[PDB]
Amino acid sequence: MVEFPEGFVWGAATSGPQTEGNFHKQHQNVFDYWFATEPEQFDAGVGPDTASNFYNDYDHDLALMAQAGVQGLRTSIQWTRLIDDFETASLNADGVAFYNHVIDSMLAHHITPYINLHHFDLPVALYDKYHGWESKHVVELFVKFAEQCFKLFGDRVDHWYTFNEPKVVVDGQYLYGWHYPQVINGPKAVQVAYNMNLASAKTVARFHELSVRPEQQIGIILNLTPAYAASDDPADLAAAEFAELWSNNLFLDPAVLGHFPEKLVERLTMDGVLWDATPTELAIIAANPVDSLGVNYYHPFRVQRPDISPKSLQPWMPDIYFKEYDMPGRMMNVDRGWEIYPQAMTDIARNIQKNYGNIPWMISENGMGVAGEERFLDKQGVVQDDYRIDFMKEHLTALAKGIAAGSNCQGYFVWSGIDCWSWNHAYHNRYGLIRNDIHTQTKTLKKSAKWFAELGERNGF
Amino acid sequence: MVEFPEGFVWGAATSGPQTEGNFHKQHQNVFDYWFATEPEQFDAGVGPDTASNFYNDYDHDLALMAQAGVQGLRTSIQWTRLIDDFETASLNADGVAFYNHVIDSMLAHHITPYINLHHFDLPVALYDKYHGWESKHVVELFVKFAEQCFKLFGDRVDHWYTFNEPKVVVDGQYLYGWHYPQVINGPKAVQVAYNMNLASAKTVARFHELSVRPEQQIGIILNLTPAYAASDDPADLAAAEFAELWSNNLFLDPAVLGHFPEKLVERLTMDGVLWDATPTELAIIAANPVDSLGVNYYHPFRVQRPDISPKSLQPWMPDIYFKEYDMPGRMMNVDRGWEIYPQAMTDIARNIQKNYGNIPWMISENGMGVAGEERFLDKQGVVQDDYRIDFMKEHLTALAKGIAAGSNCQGYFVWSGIDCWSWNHAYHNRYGLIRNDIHTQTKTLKKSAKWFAELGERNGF
Repeated sequence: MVEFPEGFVWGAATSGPQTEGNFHKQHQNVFDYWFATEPEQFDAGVGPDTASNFYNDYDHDLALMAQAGVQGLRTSIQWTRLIDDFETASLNADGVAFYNHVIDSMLAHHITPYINLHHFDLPVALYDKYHGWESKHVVELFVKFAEQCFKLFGDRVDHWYTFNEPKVVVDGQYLYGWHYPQVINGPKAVQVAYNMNLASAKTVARFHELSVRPEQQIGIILNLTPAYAASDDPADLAAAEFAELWSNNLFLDPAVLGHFPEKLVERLTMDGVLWDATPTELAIIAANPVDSLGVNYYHPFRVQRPDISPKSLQPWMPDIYFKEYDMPGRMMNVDRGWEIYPQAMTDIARNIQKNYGNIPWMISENGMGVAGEERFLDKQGVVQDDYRIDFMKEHLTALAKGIAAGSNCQGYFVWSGIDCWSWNHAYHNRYGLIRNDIHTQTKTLKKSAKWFAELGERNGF
Repeated sequence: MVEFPEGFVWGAATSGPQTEGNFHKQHQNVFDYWFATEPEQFDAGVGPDTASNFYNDYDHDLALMAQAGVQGLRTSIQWTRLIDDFETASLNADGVAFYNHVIDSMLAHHITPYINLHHFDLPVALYDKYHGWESKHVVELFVKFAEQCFKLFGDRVDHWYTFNEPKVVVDGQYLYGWHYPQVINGPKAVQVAYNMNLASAKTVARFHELSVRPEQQIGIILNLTPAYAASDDPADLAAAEFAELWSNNLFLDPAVLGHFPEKLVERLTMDGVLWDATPTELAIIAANPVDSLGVNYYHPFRVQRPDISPKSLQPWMPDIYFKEYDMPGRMMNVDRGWEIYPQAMTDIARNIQKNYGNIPWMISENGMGVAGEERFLDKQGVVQDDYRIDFMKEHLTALAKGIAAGSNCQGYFVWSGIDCWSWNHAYHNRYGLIRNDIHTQTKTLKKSAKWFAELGERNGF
């Protein structure tokens, strides 16, 4: 009734920081330090020190994911676990040993590894010493960490990603207080977006200098969620224009086309907040676009005119040009606060096909987070998460229309395999096909896990 | 006709425990204790307590080696003489002063020092308290002893070695009963081989943190004799394959390549006898390969299939996979019971050249032992050891072929300079260019010693 291309990958996505726990980890990332000093900023004071116990229980957790139909698992390597000295990227022997264990264990459970290098987990010491992603020297230290990952694990990992959602690092660390250091500074944010695009292009370049087999490829993972104008009012259309350039093109265009979006550069310049770039850096970005795209999609983005004129006396923010809009009658993931709009999948697919060379891409994250899932347990402690199955069906239906129209989508990864630690929200909302009882770290397939395994067997539903 | 590279080093090899005697030595090594409790185990009841009287007669002993053409002398410092308290590697002042005397007397006689740190002489107290090389705390105590050597003597010693043939310690102490404590335990032997490799890597690390001169270099002395298959039968080829990994790669690969041979560790793992290692220790081994290689070689090594299945019910030993083979037609040194086959030196030279990066190396032991050399005294009182001269001609001819094909061999060290004490064989077989009458400690050049002096003036023959 709804079928998918031959070879389509059915996978799951997590990250190191949200699964491993902090057991024996050498360095604190910014979230580790945030929790150590202000535990009250986290749901129930549950931080990342244990998370979903993946450091200790990886082998059996991978077996459960394989049970759940996870043919590919995408997670991340922590800079703060792998590296001893950041300046030279010397190696923490115990951390290298741990990532070889989980990659080997993925293979033994017949899971294809997809390895992302960075997922919101900047080392706090590099923020204290250089201001983190503001520093083009920190950019270089990142590339040297990437180089080690490629040399250590490239022999049995084909599929890599530089970053998960750099835009969330920019927004979170420098615009809205979501991430420690909670800086609130538009111009810095512009430089950080620049610096992270540059780090990604420099990592792509080093990846291909070091690759040995043709099937090795490196990509990036972004939100491509479209900006719908609230109305056809010119002021709402103009707000949606800028929201689109700034939330999507800022990263999509340099990663895939090789250059920054022309209209955005012009607006940033006119406002006096343009990044500092050099011709040599821009040439690196132009010469090393990603091999593939990971699309994270959860909810649409709707936007109307700003309440006050953008020429008002205020600190510069991208938000001076647009304000978020609530559509009456929207479908809502309420205990979460997000709109549910599957059709955006189709728009994204068409946009990639028409405007971005129909580059090979995957849905790298799609999922629904729900609170208090103990209420939906049945007589055997199996969460009856039909809502999650229906949510997956609605978005997969939309995806398949994009594919039949000709968009080069090659896989679908659910967020997430096993309930994992959702930053300051901790375990308030669950996303997994597999429930984790975090008091005992005992995990059990949900109803959606068996549906997912069957979806992969029939390559459809 | 047979010539050698410019700057080739013609030297002699010995050790401290076989030359010094035990004169005023603070501690017993395992051979001292063994002789003191079981003198019946030593040929003619002769033990290490006087040996070749080097403690008392070092100055004129060195003058004789100088006469005999020894351009560089390799010997060893005894842990049991240099160290007072083993736990802190505190210094015994008379022992420190003794080795300062011999080193300065070497330089005064224009003999270049080659100092080895360990030659079968573990302190017996460390076996009693910790079971010796079974203990990674003993491994740390060895590095403190070595640290003291580099700081005490590194101002006028460029050339160092960590161990003379750890395999002989493993075989002797833990497999075949050649060395006190005479333990017969395969699994323990495997741990000991691991620990000593680890000890050597840590000593290389400490050495280069304390080096000041670029000429300073440290290596290890190994027996690299190939394991020749008895025939082309698969079972004999398989036996030789294990024999080679076990007898050579076990040490050659960590020392030079920075890692253990994967086929060996696979086999030890299936057999349930793999050593206990940590990721941090393995990183030290990988980070600190030796600077050069000392190759000892005396006679070939031939191997056939085991008599019974290695699946038989029997304690684990390396030998369940191979058995020694006697080849019909072999060329024999009949009295000693050793086959003569100088082409092995060419096989070693090529293997170093093609598989180990043509690392700088020397032949650190080659020599011929013969009993009852009184039989060849002439009226001037000099041993006419023409057999010893031909043997060197034969093996140097083979070595030159290896050098001509491109192997980076840089020296040739005769075992030995002066007749010395050969463990339980004591003075039964004589190996030196210089005879010692051990009743009077009177030493006399043999015929081979003028020939060796002539050889180095003429860097050929």
